[PDB]
Amino acid sequence: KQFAVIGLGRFGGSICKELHRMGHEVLAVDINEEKVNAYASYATHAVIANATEENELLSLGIRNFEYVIVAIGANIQASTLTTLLLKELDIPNIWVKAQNYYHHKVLEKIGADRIIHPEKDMGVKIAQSLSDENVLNYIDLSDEYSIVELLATRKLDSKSIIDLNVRAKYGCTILAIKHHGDICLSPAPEDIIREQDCLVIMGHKKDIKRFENEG
Amino acid sequence: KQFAVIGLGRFGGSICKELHRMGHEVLAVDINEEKVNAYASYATHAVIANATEENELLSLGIRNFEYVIVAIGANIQASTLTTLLLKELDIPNIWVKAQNYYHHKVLEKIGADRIIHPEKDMGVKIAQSLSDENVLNYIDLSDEYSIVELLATRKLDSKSIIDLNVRAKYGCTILAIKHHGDICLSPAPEDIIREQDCLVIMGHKKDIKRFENEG
Amino acid sequence: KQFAVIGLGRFGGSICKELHRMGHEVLAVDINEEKVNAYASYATHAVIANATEENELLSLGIRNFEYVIVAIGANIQASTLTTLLLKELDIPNIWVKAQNYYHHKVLEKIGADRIIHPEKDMGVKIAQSLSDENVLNYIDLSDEYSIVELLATRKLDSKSIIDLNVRAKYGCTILAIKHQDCLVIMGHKKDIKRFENEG
Amino acid sequence: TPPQVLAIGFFLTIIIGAVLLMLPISTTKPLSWIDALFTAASATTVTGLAVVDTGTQFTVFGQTVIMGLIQIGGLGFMTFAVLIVMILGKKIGLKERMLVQEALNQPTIGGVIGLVKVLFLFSISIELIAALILSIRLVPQYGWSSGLFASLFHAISAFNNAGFSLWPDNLMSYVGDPTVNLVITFLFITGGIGFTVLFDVMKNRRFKTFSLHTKLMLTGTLMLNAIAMLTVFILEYSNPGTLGHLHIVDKLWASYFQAVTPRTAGFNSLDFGSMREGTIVFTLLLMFIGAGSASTASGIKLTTFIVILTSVIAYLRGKKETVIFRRSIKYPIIIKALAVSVTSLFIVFLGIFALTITEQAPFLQIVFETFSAFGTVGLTMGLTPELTTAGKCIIIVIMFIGRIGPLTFVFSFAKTEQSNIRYPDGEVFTG
Amino acid sequence: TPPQVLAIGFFLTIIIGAVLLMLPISTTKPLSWIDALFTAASATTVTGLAVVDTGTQFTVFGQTVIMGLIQIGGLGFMTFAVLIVMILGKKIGLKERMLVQEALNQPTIGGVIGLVKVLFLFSISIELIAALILSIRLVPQYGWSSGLFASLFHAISAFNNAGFSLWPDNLMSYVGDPTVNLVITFLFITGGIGFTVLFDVMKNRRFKTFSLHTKLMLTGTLMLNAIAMLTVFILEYSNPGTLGHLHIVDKLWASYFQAVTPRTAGFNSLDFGSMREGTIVFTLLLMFIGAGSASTASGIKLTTFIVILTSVIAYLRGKKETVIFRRSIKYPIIIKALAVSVTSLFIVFLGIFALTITEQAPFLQIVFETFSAFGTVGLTMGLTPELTTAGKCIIIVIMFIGRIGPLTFVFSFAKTEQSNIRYPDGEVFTG
Ligand SMILES: Nc1ncnc2c1ncn2[C@@H]1O[C@H](COP(=O)(O)OP(=O)(O)OP(=O)(O)O)[C@@H](O)[C@H]1O
Ligand SMILES: Nc1ncnc2c1ncn2[C@@H]1O[C@H](COP(=O)(O)OP(=O)(O)OP(=O)(O)O)[C@@H](O)[C@H]1O
Ligand SMILES: Nc1ncnc2c1ncn2[C@@H]1O[C@H](COP(=O)(O)OP(=O)(O)OP(=O)(O)O)[C@@H](O)[C@H]1O
Ligand SMILES: [K+]
Ligand SMILES: [K+]
Ligand code: NA
Repeated sequence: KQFAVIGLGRFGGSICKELHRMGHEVLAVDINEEKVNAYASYATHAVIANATEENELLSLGIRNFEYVIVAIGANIQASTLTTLLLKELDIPNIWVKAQNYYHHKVLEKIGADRIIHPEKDMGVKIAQSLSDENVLNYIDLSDEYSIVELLATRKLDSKSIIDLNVRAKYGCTILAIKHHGDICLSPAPEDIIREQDCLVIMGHKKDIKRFENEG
Repeated sequence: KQFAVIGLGRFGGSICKELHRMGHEVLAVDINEEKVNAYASYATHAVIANATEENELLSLGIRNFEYVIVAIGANIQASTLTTLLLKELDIPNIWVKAQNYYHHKVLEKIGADRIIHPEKDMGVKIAQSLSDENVLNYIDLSDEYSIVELLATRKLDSKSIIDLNVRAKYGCTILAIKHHGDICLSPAPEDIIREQDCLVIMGHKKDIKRFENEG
Repeated sequence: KQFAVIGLGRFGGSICKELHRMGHEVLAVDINEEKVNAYASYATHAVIANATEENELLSLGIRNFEYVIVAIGANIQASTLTTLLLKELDIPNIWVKAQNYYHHKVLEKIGADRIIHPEKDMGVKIAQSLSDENVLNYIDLSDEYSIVELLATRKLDSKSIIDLNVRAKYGCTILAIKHQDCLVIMGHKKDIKRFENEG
Repeated sequence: TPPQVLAIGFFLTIIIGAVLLMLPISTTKPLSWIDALFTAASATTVTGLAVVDTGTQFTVFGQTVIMGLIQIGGLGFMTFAVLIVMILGKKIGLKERMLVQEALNQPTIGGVIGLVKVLFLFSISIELIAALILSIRLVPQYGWSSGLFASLFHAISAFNNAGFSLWPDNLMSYVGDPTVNLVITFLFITGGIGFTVLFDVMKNRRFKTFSLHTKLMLTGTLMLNAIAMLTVFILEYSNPGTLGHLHIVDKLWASYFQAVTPRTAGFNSLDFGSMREGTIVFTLLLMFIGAGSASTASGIKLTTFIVILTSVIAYLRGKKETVIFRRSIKYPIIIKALAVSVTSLFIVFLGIFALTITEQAPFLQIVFETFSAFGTVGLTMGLTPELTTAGKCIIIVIMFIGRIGPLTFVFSFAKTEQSNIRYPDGEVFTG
Repeated sequence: TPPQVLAIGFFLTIIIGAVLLMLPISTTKPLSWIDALFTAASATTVTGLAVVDTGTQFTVFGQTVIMGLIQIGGLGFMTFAVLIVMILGKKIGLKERMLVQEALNQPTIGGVIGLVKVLFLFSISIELIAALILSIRLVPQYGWSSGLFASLFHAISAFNNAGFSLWPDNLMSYVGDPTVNLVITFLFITGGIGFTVLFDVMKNRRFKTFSLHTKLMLTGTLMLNAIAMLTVFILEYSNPGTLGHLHIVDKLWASYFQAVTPRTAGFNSLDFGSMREGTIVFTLLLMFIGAGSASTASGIKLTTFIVILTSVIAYLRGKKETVIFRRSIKYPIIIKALAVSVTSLFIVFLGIFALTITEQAPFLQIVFETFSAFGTVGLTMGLTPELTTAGKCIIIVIMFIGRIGPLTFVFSFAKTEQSNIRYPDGEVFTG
């Protein structure tokens, strides 16, 4: 697998460093000379180029890359003209970082394989943590079902699993318990819940809200 | 000792010239090309570098310097980011020039060994001379004791030390009396004060003000 | 023939590419470094020069070009200073792209052989197609007669030429048919509009 | 590390060839450990300096090893490495594509693998055709087992700019022969012109569509070979040793052959030891210049010479920029060229200094040997068989650096220290 | 025109001085028109190449013309022209101040007139004192009439980097004498170190206050004289002709003397015709480099060599700028240093090429003579008395361009046309 990341920002530079850490061949493309010098150690090859121009795109050797990530999300013109050239170059997978809803509509038209909203998706996740101080991290399996990593309150301290009638009253199955820094995958009845230990609990999106409120 | 001065302003450039005058090894770092060409001859080593970057900071051998003076006091971001780097590099003495009250508080958190306000200290010293024109220069020993180099008026002309009751009535000691390029340390009774001469005195802060108004 | 095109914009860049396609010696001058690099392959000779200076204009051998096209139409100072120099250098044919009505009047005084309004000539041509969607292209022989390439409507389908009385009833002469098929016609401006309304 | 792989891989082929040549099977006579290493290194660096005669010292298998070393080192180590990978079906990664960019001296990685397919297909196509054209002359003279093999050996040797010849007189029996002269000079001119120049002419059939580099090589090679032909013919017209007892038609053929052979084939029709000193001095400048950045030749290239020459002449005319063929040439181009020429002169000077300490020989032969070894030409005035054990070790080093390039050899052991700091300007008078 | 005045004025001093030697008063024997023109050119270019022995061919009046030509040619033509104008009382204008800027190769016109006051006053002072120091040795050996003139002739000869000697053996009879060795080596080291260096040394007595050029010349001369002294001593230790039949004390004197004389005086204490070929090669690199940008020495200067050497090493290490003594060096300084070096190598190549056509001489003697003539050193291996009439005419042209500088000679007849137009970038591969 060969990867090219166009635009080394806070989002593009994170993909370069994580893919290089896993041991992948990453080409880092940027228009800023300071950015390219910064990511020379965190990429297989770092090139100064302007991706909106097709002649500079073919010099990089861009047709050899299966995945191209256009992580430019503040210039709508530079982002949409880059994914137009790459789509015209028959690049199989183009992942584009968008800015607003109208930018998402343009990239959907001109053939972006996946459109990403990093700050919008994180802002929604943070706003669930601000609204509910119990949650720490959640994953939406659907629009009505979720896995929520709860935080133990004072009333859950010194409470065994079978004492908590979560399985019957709420219909939520506890998946794991992060006990004092040690996980417990599929806890068996019964395990004592301490003062502050993560309770990975899977259930309906409305049902876990009842469990948080009723404690 | 080896000194480094980061930022060659009016304050930073004055430390470079003075320490070079006394015969010290001074490194003059500035991000501006024109400033470094001015102080290249007034410093042992002068480098055009950005001090907010760790790679440029480690190239100078900045760990070899006992004192680093960060004379950046209008860019709060550049000033606070620099002393965060130098604190990480275990510099024994980091002296930073601040801008306002809030910039002083950031540098206190991130461990500035000494924080300097050049214009605020000189403004207060000037505003003491504007309020009372009889004083020329002063130094505060404490919040109530000060050494003030006064200016002699016409009423103190043709008056001897024993004639003045500063020691008993005012409780203040006359330290020295400059006489037209000639200085008399610790005068003995009695010396005649001239028309306009220095009247270096030491005593309580409020007791000197009574002496100036009455005599 | 040797041509010089000064200013590689959307207009001048088109003339360089078209004359180079036909096999002509084109000199492409532009003050912008990135413009000249893009059109360097599309011109016989491409120079990064400022054409308002006489010293730079004589360095190009501009006196050897019979046709000089000044395709600067957003800088009146750069366009008028350039065509005053070329008139001084005794260029036989200076063609200038104008910006507005006042730019046309300056260049007419200072000796421009032909003054061109590309967006104004196209905009009037486009607005004629917007107003009546039947037309596709036209050429004005005079102020009242035109060769309008009409588009055949649904009522003109399966209708022979002899069935159409455009020669006598409308006084319009059909020239060609491009198989709704394109119908090239010629006639008076008022007479053609009668055929469009009545099919 | 892209330059470090090339130096290590190029050194391993010297070891492998030295082992294969030192086997009892590959030679008819006993061979020293240094002469086997010299012959192997003179083949993969593609020079043609022969301490021992190739035809007699080596068997048919030994000469088959030489053709393997010439073809591998002529086209480059990394060219065949990619083809092995593509034959085995393994994918070409970005890391493996960066090695090809370094080996072909390309600035960008755009289409650097597609150039390898073209240059390998073009190499074996024109080596097969020229071997057939040489067969119509060589086979009636040496039979079928030897005539077909000698034509095959020389077509590969000529195309890769090697100068290895099976006969004891290196092409000196074909001075007036138009068939050998035309075919062989056609091979090393096109084989050393550059792989990118051939790729550009193949895909673009009109001269105005060529790049600056292609127009520099095509016009520069034509002008340089014409001046060298004029210099050899005038200076050697009265020489009794060479070009004196020849017909006027043979004088044109030998002068034309000796005009093109120092860049950098190293074949010959006349004895260079009996030439005048005036022609040898001009040949030294001739073989300090090679041809083509990505080619089978060596030395400082023809484009490096023109870039430096035009940069000086533009400065002496007061011009502020270097313009060749109505194109500006940027400062990064000028700086590399200077390094290639200054580093190459320093290495040549060190070779002549070290050979004068070691060898007891005329000074003209020592200077001719070092320029011929560094440019990997292989022409001798009569010194290479007379070298000592210490002398041949110096020539082996010179041939190695000459082929791989002084820049990529230094970049093997030069730690590229990156720093963004700057310094105040200094004023030093360099008049 | 500032380069044109220098070229015209320099050539006229050769022609005027040539007639003064052709007079029957000047010489004892009849002197040819080319030998008089050679000796006149060998003096105003301050080279020291002698067709005929200076002591025997010329009388006292003829040698007085030599001292005038050495002094006028040693300090430069325009240096004495400034003194003449100031004496007569004519105002030194801006037009006249631009010639002085060009004569000293100064980039700035600030204080250039005052430097001529400093440099001429120092030059007449040091030549007068050094004659008195040499007077204590040359007077008891040659009386008062000849001993006083021998010391005066050599003090002018040594300081101005001439190498002319009245005796048949050019300082070969004073190998072990410290008075002749130390005083003369003091003169051409200080006389070739640079006029601007000596001005910067006297006015600032501390090394930290020196300019970049002054620090380069003091360190560069000390580094180069140390390597040269170690090379001559090691290579020539066991040689029987030179440095073999000498004591260890006298070995160090001749090794010290032969290391500093190629830059660019041309005196000797050992016979250069009997040196090993290894030592002669290092002397060519030694006398291709000169000493001091504005001095009595010539060749490419030491600061030109350090600039190019450091610029290449910075490129090979990946650095983006040339830094010497913690000072960056700008692009105009680099390009002028390479223009001097490339132009000088081409002219030396033309001199070696043209002499091999003309002279029937060994190649090393022709190469050694052309570097000596172009560098205005004057060291020989035994060729200058053996030159033909056409061979001598080439050396005069070489010595003319060598002393006047390759750049100023070209600027005389090179058109300076300024065009503000620029061109699109073209990519060329310079491997
Ligand atoms: N045409 C271009 N080609 C290549 N890189 C570009 C181009 N235009 C901008 N970039 C680079 O892309 C990077 C990220 O783009 P930008 O800062 O506009 O986006 P962003 O949405 O603000 O990113 P982030 O918040 O993740 O930092 C920058 O380093 C910028 O220099
Ligand atoms: N990141 C940086 N690294 C190094 N030098 C810097 C940096 N940012 C600014 N400087 C330089 O530091 C110097 C002083 O900073 P600045 O002018 O912002 O402060 P100031 O409060 O105005 O100081 P002063 O009153 O002494 O002039 C300037 O010459 C500026 O160019
Ligand atoms: N003095 C000049 N000499 C040469 N070229 C110039 C000069 N001034 C401007 N130009 C170039 O001329 C080109 C066209 O001019 P400009 O952009 O002002 O016109 P325009 O009205 O926008 O035309 P178009 O619609 O064709 O783009 C530009 O690329 C500009 O850089
Ligand atoms: K060869
Ligand atoms: K000399
Ligand atoms: Na427009």
